[PDB]
Amino acid sequence: VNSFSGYLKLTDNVYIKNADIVEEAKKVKPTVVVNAANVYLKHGGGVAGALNKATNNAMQVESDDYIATNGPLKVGGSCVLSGHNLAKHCLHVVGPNVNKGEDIQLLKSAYENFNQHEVLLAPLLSAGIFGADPIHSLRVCVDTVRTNVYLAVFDKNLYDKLVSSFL
Repeated sequence: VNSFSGYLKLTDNVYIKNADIVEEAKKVKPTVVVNAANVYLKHGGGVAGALNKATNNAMQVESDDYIATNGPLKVGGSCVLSGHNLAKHCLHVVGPNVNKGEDIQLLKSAYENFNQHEVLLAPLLSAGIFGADPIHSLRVCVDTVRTNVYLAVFDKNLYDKLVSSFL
């Protein structure tokens, strides 16, 4: 497990790669994979939908079981569930959605959940439909995460911009 290869080292504990996170998980077999989730743990698009489809909807049925007892998650909160065939554990983290007016300061609180796990395979948080600048999100990651995080970035153009600014 944790057979990470081909990653570019940005800091002493942050690594980056231009790759598909679902294909990486099947190749690395990580201990933890991170899901960019919403407060109701509905995996209907983005990274969440791709992970759930790779689990043949096993992630969605487990997520609904957790919501039935916990209710909605808080922005910046997280929960650890099973990783099914993709990893041992899946950490669902809810970043702030600046389109809904949620505070961008809460992105530090979202990344702080990574410090509960020794090594993670993760995407960037609060980007895309959550509306935060991906370069800003990566800045908050390298500033708050003290454990080993391996970042998969799908877009080649975005990948080159992040590398040019952080290496």
